[PDB]
Amino acid sequence: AMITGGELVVRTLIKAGVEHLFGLHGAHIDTIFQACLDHDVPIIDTRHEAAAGHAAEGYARAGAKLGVALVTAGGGFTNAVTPIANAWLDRTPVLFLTGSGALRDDETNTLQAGIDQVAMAAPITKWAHRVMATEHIPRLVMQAIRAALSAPRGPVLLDLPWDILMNQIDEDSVIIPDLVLSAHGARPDPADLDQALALLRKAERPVIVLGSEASRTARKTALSAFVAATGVPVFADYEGLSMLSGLPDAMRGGLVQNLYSFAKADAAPDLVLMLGARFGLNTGHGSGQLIPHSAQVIQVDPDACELGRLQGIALGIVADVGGTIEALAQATAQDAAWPDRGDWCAKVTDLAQERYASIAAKSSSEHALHPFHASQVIAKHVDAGVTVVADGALTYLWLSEVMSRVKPGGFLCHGYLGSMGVGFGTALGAQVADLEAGRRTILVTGDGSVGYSIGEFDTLVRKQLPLIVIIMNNQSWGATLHFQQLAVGPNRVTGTRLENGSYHGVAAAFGADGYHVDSVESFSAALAQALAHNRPACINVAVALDPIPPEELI
Amino acid sequence: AMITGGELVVRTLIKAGVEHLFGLHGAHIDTIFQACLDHDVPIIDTRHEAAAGHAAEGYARAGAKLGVALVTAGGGFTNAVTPIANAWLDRTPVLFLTGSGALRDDETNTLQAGIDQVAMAAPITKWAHRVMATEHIPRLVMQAIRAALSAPRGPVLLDLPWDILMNQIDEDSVIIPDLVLSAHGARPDPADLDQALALLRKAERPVIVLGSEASRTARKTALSAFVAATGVPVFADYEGLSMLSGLPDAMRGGLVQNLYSFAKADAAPDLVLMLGARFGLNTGHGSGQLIPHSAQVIQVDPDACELGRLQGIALGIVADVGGTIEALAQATAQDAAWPDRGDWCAKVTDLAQERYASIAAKSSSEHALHPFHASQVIAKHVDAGVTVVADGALTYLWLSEVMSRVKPGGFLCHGYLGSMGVGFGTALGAQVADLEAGRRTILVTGDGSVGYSIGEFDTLVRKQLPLIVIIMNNQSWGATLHFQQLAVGPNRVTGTRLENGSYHGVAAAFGADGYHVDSVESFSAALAQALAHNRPACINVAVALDPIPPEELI
Amino acid sequence: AMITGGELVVRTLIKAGVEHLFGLHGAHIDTIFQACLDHDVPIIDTRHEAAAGHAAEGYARAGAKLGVALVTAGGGFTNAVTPIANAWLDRTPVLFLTGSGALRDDETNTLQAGIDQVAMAAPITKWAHRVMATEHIPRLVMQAIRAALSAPRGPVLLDLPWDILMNQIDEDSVIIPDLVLSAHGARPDPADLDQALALLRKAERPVIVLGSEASRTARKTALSAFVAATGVPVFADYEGLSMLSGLPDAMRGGLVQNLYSFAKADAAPDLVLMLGARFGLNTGHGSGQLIPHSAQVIQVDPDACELGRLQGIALGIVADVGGTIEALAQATAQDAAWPDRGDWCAKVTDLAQERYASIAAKSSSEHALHPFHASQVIAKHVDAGVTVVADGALTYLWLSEVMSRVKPGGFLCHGYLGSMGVGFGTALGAQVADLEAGRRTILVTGDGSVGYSIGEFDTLVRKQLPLIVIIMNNQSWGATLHFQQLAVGPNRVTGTRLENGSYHGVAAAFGADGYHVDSVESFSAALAQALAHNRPACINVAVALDPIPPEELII
Ligand SMILES: Cc1ncc(C[n+]2csc(CCOP(=O)(O)OP(=O)(O)O)c2C)c(N)n1
Ligand SMILES: Cc1ncc(C[n+]2csc(CCOP(=O)(O)OP(=O)(O)O)c2C)c(N)n1
Ligand SMILES: Cc1ncc(C[n+]2csc(CCOP(=O)(O)OP(=O)(O)O)c2C)c(N)n1
Repeated sequence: AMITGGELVVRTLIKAGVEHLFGLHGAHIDTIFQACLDHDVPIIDTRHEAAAGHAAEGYARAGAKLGVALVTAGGGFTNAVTPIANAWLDRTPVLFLTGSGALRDDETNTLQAGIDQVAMAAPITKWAHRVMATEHIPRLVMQAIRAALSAPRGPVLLDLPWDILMNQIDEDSVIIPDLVLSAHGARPDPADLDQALALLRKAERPVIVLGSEASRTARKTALSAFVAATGVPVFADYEGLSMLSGLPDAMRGGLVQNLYSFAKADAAPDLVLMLGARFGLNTGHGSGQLIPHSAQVIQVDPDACELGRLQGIALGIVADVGGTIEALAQATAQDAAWPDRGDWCAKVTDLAQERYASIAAKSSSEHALHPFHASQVIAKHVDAGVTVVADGALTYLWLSEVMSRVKPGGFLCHGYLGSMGVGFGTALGAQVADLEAGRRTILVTGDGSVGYSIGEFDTLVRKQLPLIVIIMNNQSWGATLHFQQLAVGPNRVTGTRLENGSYHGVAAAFGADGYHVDSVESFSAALAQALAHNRPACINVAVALDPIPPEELI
Repeated sequence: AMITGGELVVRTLIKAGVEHLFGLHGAHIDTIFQACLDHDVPIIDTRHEAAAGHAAEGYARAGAKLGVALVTAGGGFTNAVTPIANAWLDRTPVLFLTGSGALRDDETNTLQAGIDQVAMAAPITKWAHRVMATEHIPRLVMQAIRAALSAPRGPVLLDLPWDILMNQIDEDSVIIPDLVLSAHGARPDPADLDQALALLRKAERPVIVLGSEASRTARKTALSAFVAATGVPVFADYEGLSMLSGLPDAMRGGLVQNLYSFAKADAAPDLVLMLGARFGLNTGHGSGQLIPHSAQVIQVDPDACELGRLQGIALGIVADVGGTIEALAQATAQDAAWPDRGDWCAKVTDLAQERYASIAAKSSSEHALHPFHASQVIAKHVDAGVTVVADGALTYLWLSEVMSRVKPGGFLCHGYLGSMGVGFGTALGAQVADLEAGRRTILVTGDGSVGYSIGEFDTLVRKQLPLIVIIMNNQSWGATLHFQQLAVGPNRVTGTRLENGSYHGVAAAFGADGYHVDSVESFSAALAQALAHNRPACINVAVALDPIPPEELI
Repeated sequence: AMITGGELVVRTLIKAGVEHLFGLHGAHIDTIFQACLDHDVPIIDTRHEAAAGHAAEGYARAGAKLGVALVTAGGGFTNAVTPIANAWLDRTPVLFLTGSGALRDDETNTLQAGIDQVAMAAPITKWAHRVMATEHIPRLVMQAIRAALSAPRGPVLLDLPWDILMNQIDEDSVIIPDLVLSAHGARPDPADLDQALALLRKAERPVIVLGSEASRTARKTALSAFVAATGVPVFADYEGLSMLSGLPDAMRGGLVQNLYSFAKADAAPDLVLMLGARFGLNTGHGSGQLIPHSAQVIQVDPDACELGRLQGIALGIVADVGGTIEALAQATAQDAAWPDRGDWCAKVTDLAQERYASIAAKSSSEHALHPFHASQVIAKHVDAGVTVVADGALTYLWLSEVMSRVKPGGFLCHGYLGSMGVGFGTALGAQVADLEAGRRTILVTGDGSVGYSIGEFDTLVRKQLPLIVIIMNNQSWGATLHFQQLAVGPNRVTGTRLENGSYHGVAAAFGADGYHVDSVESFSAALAQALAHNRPACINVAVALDPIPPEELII
């Protein structure tokens, strides 16, 4: 009945409800591997701690739950920092467990010791802390979990010294707490809710914009009730998109980028209800290009700093986005009637169709496969049964154009960090989450980005994870090459070409199914075949580089 | 119409509703002084930045509003770090504005430059940031204010480089935003509130315990309604104490320390509703000595990490404490009649009286004025018209014993930092806030502690702030001297005696009224006279050192 | 005559003498790419910022010069953190140039912004700083270089906001400073030098142990003179090893690990002169197993905190190691003849031979190629014309056993960070530095470790860098699997097997020459052929997992 600190870690994780970890082995953290082995808790071990970190993010994002990453001292930790930073800006709930030097061997210039891992993580975590006593493990693990899961969600680092984990203590001398933290988020004051609803009622052209916090709490039933009662069209940033999948067509505004053309059509929203969507990269900053300067804005966010960050707002509410959605659905259920918004919804629909049609008209695959056409081939397969993860740059910009009319089970794109290459790990973790949900994961990445984590084909094969990796291959770091041509000059391309390498050949050498395609017909065939089998796959798609996606042209 | 960065700062503060600043002049921040002069906004300039920072804290705490501290580059900032740390652990909303080296003169080994002020403040602030452009000033000032005022309240550092402040910009090119942040805090989900009230109704011996977040939002009307509807007795840590002042005697449990004697009297609460009271120093940590292990605990806090930090809880709600109190009042205004709690309330009263009488029985001023007797002299004058600020150590431990019986308008004691000396600046700021409240501030401090900021008698006189400073003088750093005697040995006193100096003489040399007293009669007379006139005063009170306050043992 | 901040960066690097950068493109740093293009300064662009950072390290280490890494905002920077940490612990002079968010767009929740990159680098750099004005670029780049190159060498982070780099200023409005920093480091006070030499003279069994700072300054001629005058045997940690390559065999003690068997031989050194070798992982910590507790220790290091960190010393000197070697050479060029130390040098030689022979006697390739035998195949090709880079774990522990008797041009192994995977980028950078020297780079890595940076086969092919990557393949994360079996139990292997994948196939799919081998004969043939051509290669070597290397046995 003596147990290790690592055993305490795992017992606390199990009690919290954790069922998977992502990681890479080291002696420093072996006690956690041994405890997981004993308790039949899978640790999905990758070929790089970065991929493990991103997998924990992908698992969290796809499954709307806590992701758990597990890395060893020193380079284990430093290899996980891009995931930490990505989860930080994305508001993704990930518990990063890292080993560190033994406290008893402090300042001995020893193996993997001497990196101030807590200091390195401090700027990019909700909380980061080094455990000082084995007996503290359960309470501090649970504290870390509460930090990560609470609004706004985000990453936490718990640093566990080798001696602290190896230490044995009497199991009856320490209690393993429950996770006692309400599942229901805090909601607005009724006066604020009444004011928001009065504004929503009076608007001529109201819209809702969902952000990541909407996705984390995933109150889709309540969202549907609210949206059905009010008839208000709903848009979302990338992270919020999959929250629109259960909504009636007339109310699906799609990606918030679609608001761009509304002003020119004399149709700019006069009221915007932002639910966890920040003023920033995905919402046009303070430009007024998507969220009009002439609109009254009601913003709901758990972080007061965000409220009107870049633009004057009418009503700033600090509350949980999920809780607020519940409250709005509760309020509008008591309502006899809401203004008819058929005409406005139709306008929203028509404007989306006009964008899509315009792109379709301009796109030609006469000489090489057009990125828009390649994106459409994927779109035909996207529904509730699929999670789409997007990496690259031009690649996701083109892909985004087909994403609003489909209803993905999940959609995981770059956030503010825009870190090329994070998608592979992200998609691998998403696929683990998706297994329980009966979903198939498709990664859509660029030829540049896939190189970051290309070893993970080995992991797919060892773990029999049926991730489909589609590489949009334009023989370049594409968006950066576009930048050079457009911002500097046509003869100023340097350091951005990638005219080498058979990626499907690399996949095949790792035991995954490899395909190379270069047309709508060949791509359609390959994708259909890949989807028909429960096997990991790489589809290398030769695509044109020259086309400029609308988001880039903007 | 060209205006300075400093003018932008002050326009934004005014628009936010700021009416006072505390600080100490430097050239680096002169543009802010000049703008305040133009706009008739007082800056209360102290003799030490630490006193200024603590004054901003006291103003925030006594006034339930934002405090603003203003300090210059380098030593101005480093002199403010004890206030920042105190505000951090006390959850006190203070905006610290600091000057810093000019960006254009970066890395020139120049005057007051080269201190990474934001890095130093990062571990002890909700947000710390250095402004990069004059045009960003209004949006970042307002962002900082939203960070400080949001639940849980806390300090923010906004660092304003000299060139950023001196730069002039067209006033028409930058908008000064409003403070658009709901005054109403987020509330619990009704399911959680229902469960909490169901538990409260079934309990045989329920208690409520208030913490600092309750004092920050000051929802007194709602608290009264809730308490009258349920008949449940209410306790508080030091920071929540003044929130009990408007309650009927039967439901005033007073300081949470009074729960100590309940288990031995077979009267331990079976339910504890913690409203912003954390598990920690003031609540008995996880010992169960105040919050029984056998009790079911409902905990409400804006920080999920705090929920069941040191002890298992039954229900953990993340919400604003003020919003929650409003929600509870609203719910209990509409539900059935609540069970009578007269007998339990009388038990609470009797146990408090038994404690007070026991101390009274033991306390003798035969040979020297006893600290309990001195405390009673003060208590005679405490009501809504008074703010009591407490510093020293033995001094506040004795004072705490008389505080539950009285109903102070404000009570500001040490929090977790326990930093001797913070009281003087705190009380000076409190007196400023108390002007518009029609309150008189009394600082009760130790002879050791008063030395930290003794030059502030000058500030009281220059600004005509009628603070009464009562020095409980036991010619020692008292609690520390007791530590040496009790934990080490009677012959082991070293570095703790202070058998020198006429504090009243020091005050008089700064132009404040000085008194030296040594008995109940002489002390009563001096305090009565000091209270009769709106003049700053120092009352140097000779008190016994040997008596051990109940809390010291515990 | 208006030029960008990025042009100022590049003009300053050029004036300092930088001839290569390693990096990965981003728009945030394009102005630096464009300026390098104009000036014909190569940027070796990799498939991961980590590989670019490790390449800059390898270039610095192999080249004994400044390495420069160039990365974009946000994820560009965060992907470079492992290189920064590695350089930090290894005392390697690398200037990490990173983009960051524009100052004018501060706090706008925009692309790649919002990471406090300086705060993240602070605990693992000599200096980290974000540039506040375009006019400050030349003086702060040069200041950064002076920080990296000064003793003890280490990594510096210079963070260059996008607007600061794109901003254009009059090229004549700012001076580009020269690099004015003495090449000759500070030396000991003569009293301290005299005391050290008096102890060295009186000692019965003196040894010298070199550390990384000896490699950075590479005072080979002075070292040769000093060692010839005194006849004292010289050992080194991994990073100091190539500094022994120009010494006579008699005075080459080799890797400091060899000191382990000396006490049982009644031959423990009575004096140890530590020249930038710290007390720590490579020197036996404070255990006295290599540096005896009974020895008088003279320690010379540019960081006073290192001096007797873990063990009492007799004389603690803060000075540059190169400057100290020059001082020692100067002193011993004008003093009395030194005691003959032939018998002691012979004992050193005998004990090394006993270790090697013992390993050889125990090693069998009957059923699978033994790691010691695979290591011997490599050693046959190691001389001044070769840089050996070592990664993996059991892989380098075995490799270490053959490295003392050969004289490598370069030897770059794991330092204190022990970060599996850093070797590929390191070797790629080393191969760039080795070009001008006519040296060939060989990476000896594990099947586990190679996976970290395997996309760099692409870079080798795109840049025609003839790096030979040797994968010691035991189908596992080997040392960690041994840990599980030895420290936990034979039935407790979890998360450590890697029984999948054709690494030579991966290399081939990137266009590199691939070989798969499983015997002394096959491996010898593949290596000979790969060395005969100036082509990148991958040699996948099937080796046994079960053998325990002496360094693990000791542990
Ligand atoms: C970690 C990281 N490194 C560099 C960049 C700079 N960058 C932006 S887009 C881009 C090109 C991505 O190329 P690819 O993955 O092939 O997608 P494509 O644009 O060609 O579709 C690069 C290198 C970045 N955003 N993140
Ligand atoms: C800034 C700071 N310095 C030192 C201490 C240690 N300390 C705790 S109690 C105490 C004695 C305070 O003496 P006094 O203010 O005269 O109050 P007394 O206990 O005598 O009533 C000291 C020095 C502290 N808590 N904070
Ligand atoms: C970045 C990093 N991750 C994990 C570890 C833990 N670790 C130590 S040795 C080892 C095995 C290395 O395997 P391989 O590269 O194949 O070399 P081998 O020991 O099998 O020769 C691992 C994973 C580490 N030291 N660094």
